[PDB]
Amino acid sequence: PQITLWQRPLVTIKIGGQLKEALLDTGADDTVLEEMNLPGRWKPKMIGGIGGFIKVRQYDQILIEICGHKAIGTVLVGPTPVNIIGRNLLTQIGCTLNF
Amino acid sequence: PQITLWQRPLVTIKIGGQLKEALLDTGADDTVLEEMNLPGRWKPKMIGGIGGFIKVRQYDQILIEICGHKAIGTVLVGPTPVNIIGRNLLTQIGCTLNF
Repeated sequence: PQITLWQRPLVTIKIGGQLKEALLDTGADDTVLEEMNLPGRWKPKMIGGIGGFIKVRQYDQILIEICGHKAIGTVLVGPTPVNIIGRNLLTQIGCTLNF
Repeated sequence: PQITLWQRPLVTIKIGGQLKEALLDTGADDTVLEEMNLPGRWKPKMIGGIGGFIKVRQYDQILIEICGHKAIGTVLVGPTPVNIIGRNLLTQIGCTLNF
């Protein structure tokens, strides 16, 4: 599709047979999801934004379907009002910004 | 231009005939630029992200230039560690996320 920015670019994604809402974020290096149970062993990771830095948990090779588009990679889990899809996944589904 | 997300979508902007560098962020509602001095009255605002909330100075009917195109909008000035172009101006230069 072509997502415009009059409103937040929210999309439905699927993870573990679950449909959830996510935000397509060109300003995020990594994908950050809300608190949830993912398969496996995590390592610790630090990420920074406005407020500063926080330590999140990280899982590898996680499958997420974005608008019927399969992507597989690193997902971070930490506190957020929304799941965030960063360029690590947006590249995969093939998203670009046009103007 | 059509931008890829292999790398951060950083662009050059021209603000107060001073030409900074900023990242096209669709995760951002508003535009927030590190500290500087612009004309007009500013009103305090408080914006939140990873790591929390910072207090910024809000200015309106501020003119910016993103890759040629002229946009008008509110712009928040403050303690960001990277200049961010948000939805508020991205729409003005008619940017879309495509996949």
